[PDB]
Amino acid sequence: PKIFCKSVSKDPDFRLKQIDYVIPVQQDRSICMNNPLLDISDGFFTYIHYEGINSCKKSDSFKVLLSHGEIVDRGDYRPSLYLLSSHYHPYSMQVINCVPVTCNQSSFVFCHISNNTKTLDNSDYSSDEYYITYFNGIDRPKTKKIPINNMTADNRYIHFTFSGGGGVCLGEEFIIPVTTVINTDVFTHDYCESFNCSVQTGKSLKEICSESLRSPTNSSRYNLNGIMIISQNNMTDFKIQLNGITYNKLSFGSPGRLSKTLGQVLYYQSSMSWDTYLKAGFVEKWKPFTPNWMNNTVISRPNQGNCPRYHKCPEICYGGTYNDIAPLDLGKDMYVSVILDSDQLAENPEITVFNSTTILYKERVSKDELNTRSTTTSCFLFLDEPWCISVLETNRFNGKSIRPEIYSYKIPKYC
Amino acid sequence: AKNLEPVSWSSLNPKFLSGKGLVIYPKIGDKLDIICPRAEAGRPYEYYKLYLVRPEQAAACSTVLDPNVLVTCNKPHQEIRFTIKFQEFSPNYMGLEFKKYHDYYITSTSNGSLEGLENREGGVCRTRTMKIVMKVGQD
Ligand SMILES: *[C@@H]1O[C@H](CO)[C@@H](O[C@@H]2O[C@H](CO)[C@@H](O[C@@H]3O[C@H](CO)[C@@H](O)[C@H](O)[C@@H]3O)[C@H](O)[C@H]2NC(C)=O)[C@H](O)[C@H]1NC(C)=O
Ligand SMILES: *[C@@H]1O[C@H](CO)[C@@H](O[C@@H]2O[C@H](CO)[C@@H](O)[C@H](O)[C@H]2NC(C)=O)[C@H](O)[C@H]1NC(C)=O
Ligand SMILES: *[C@H]1O[C@H](CO)[C@@H](O[C@@H]2O[C@H](CO)[C@@H](O)[C@H](O)[C@H]2NC(C)=O)[C@H](O)[C@H]1NC(C)=O
Ligand SMILES: *[C@@H]1O[C@H](CO)[C@@H](O)[C@H](O)[C@H]1NC(C)=O
Ligand SMILES: *[C@@H]1O[C@H](CO)[C@@H](O)[C@H](O)[C@H]1NC(C)=O
Ligand SMILES: *[C@H]1O[C@H](CO)[C@@H](O)[C@H](O)[C@H]1NC(C)=O
Repeated sequence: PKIFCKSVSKDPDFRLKQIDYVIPVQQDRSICMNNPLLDISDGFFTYIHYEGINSCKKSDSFKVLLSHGEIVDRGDYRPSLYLLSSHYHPYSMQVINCVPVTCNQSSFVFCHISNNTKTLDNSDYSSDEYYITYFNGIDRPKTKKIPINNMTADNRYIHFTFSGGGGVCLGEEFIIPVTTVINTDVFTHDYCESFNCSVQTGKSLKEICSESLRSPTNSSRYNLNGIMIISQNNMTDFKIQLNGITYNKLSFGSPGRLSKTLGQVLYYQSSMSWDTYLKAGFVEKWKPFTPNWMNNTVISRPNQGNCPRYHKCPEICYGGTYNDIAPLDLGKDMYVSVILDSDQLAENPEITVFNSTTILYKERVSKDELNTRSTTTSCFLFLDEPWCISVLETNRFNGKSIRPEIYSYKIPKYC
Repeated sequence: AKNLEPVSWSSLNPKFLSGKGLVIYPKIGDKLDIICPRAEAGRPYEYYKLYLVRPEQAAACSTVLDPNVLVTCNKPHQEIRFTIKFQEFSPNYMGLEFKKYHDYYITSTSNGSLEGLENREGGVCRTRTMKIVMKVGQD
């Protein structure tokens, strides 16, 4: 591990610079550019975002943009983004959800496409379509249909969607964050049942914990997170597994991501239910999919209602924001995330560097009030130094000209 | 930039007018607080589930069709609250956007009792007409 600040610090120097030249700007200021996604691997990057007219829901978005590019040194003494390719998704009006993964210097985008916007409530996954869209700097995009009919599930799932901030490529196989649906309650919650806490009167703990994985719209359905493994040869042969996440510390199905970092694979899952502290950990066993969950007493997220920041006590509730994280040093157990410092409101991004116990240092991204929802953060070694790029889903000018922002910053060498 | 008067949610609250309900004209970038008061001495606790509904559902007083449930006051002993900033980009599960010149509706179909916490049809909406309408950016 190289030399950078691994302990508490006041007023640090992140060398924060914003990158405004990668994401398109739109002539129409009624268009809303939302739910940005970025996955950076091997010096190349894949960015994805959803533009839709007068609404920032992903389902409503009427075209969704895919772009591939490269990390390149300008003599600038900092890493910079170079944009190689931009296309719009063929089926974008029918896109429910997408996840990026950057592999062997090319961009892939895995997608869940449906004629029905509510398809995760009424329908089942044989009624919808699943695609890989992949391209590069020189060549033209090619979007293949994934043969879900030959797929081996580790349980009986009636539906699934690609959901999250990025996938991974290990060898000849892809691994993508998915959220899945099953209509019968097959799940065991020990961790949740462990809590001695105030509860809704007239309802048991085991009852509450079990009623918590149920979808907020169709109460007859359980959303449980998982992964999809696609083995492929030249996009002709396919072998597709759908595995669920380990039952150890379950939480209501939410978007989350996989990333290769420091020779590990880190899993993150947005905390959208009663447990509001950071849910993440490295993957210690693939079958079943088993992240070793961090016990993190400090990093949290806002939500309105009965499950706001720093709330860790069972209840059935839904909401919160995705602010994902990336590992700095294993040895000191350190991570960065652009997290929202608010209790309920979604706002005030702060680059925060923390360990499992305490926050090492932080810096607010904007001095003025700033509206932010999703935050993805990726890190890499540049000129033998730790450097980060974060994409923030932002509403900067009061509801018009919505557009995500990109920042790059360096982890301080001196405390 | 103003913090509006916190709106207590109880059968006991007068700010709710029988015909109109509770109306306010908030400006974008304004905070507002909705509270579930805890059981006061000599009074019974009131249990509720506050939904977000379209106008058609506010007139009919039915929350059955689509469920955006904000707060549910199922704890009598600790008061829980709900904070609203009128920007877009709330951390809401169903997604919630606050835009200029739009009308927004919050209301409950619950009994006011533990047994009737989950009632989707009618409820306090009909009787005391406990509901909140928000016309953002109107005078
Ligand atoms: C999480 O990260 C924090 C980083 O600050 C760790 O807390 C710190 O732990 C070190 C030792 O590991 C403490 O150093 C000590 O300083 C005291 C003087 O106050 C001295 O008497 C000792 O001999 C030692 O040198 C440091 O004080 C402490 N920080 C605070 C604010 O108390 C923490 O250990 C990390 N936890 C995990 C689980 O990684
Ligand atoms: C809630 O989910 C249930 C369970 O998947 C849905 O019920 C199924 O609907 C399909 C067709 O839509 C039928 O062929 C099955 O027989 C149903 N199964 C059961 C167990 O009911 C239901 O459609 C969903 N309801 C809503 C309102 O979304
Ligand atoms: C509110 O309505 C609910 C349901 O409509 C009532 O609960 C039922 O009440 C009927 C008669 O009033 C009983 O026969 C049922 O056994 C009750 N069911 C349950 C699950 O309790 C409830 O009592 C009503 N309460 C108030 C205060 O209006
Ligand atoms: C690049 O990705 C492909 C998957 O399309 C994989 O089969 C191949 O092994 C990768 N290259 C290397 C050097 O691992
Ligand atoms: C969290 O605690 C459990 C047991 O307390 C342990 O198995 C797990 O490894 C811990 N997390 C980390 C990151 O060590
Ligand atoms: C709806 O989508 C399906 C594939 O998901 C397709 O086969 C069908 O033709 C579409 N119908 C339309 C676009 O009317």
